[PDB]
Amino acid sequence: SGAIYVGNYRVVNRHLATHNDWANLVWEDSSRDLLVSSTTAQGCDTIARCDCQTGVYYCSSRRKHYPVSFSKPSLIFVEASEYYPARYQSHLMLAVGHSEPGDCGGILRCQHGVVGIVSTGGNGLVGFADVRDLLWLDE
Ligand SMILES: N#Cc1cccc(CC(=O)N2CCC[C@H](C(N)=O)C2)n1
Ligand SMILES: [Zn+2]
Repeated sequence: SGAIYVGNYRVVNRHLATHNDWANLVWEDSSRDLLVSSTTAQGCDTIARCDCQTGVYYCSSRRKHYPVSFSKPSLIFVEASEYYPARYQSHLMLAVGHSEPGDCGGILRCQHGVVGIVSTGGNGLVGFADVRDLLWLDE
């Protein structure tokens, strides 16, 4: 679990969005596993606007942060799950690092701010949904 809180927006994994997220929907994209909802309170986070390919992510299944080198956002095949049919997930970045079911929502940050959130993983990989191209989150 986990979310990004920036301005009057809450960014979550689309497959973990709550009834309240859907009732306050701003934007969602199944191909990216992202959903953004509106908030009444001002958020605590700021978004990176950069091309960093290294950073640190929070891994809830270890209660620890780990450093990672990750690939540039791209279209990657993701096997079927209870949440989605087998499909290509766009704007996804992969890295070697521990993740297991439950780690989705953990934040990836570089020196510039929030880069994205955990969205996939397994077998010593961890995949992050990029948010750096969503410029409207800043206004
Ligand atoms: N974190 C993590 C992790 C590690 C091992 C396994 C998993 C589960 C996983 O990959 N998916 C299930 C939920 C929806 C996902 C998607 N974006 O399509 C795919 N996550
Ligand atoms: Zn950066």
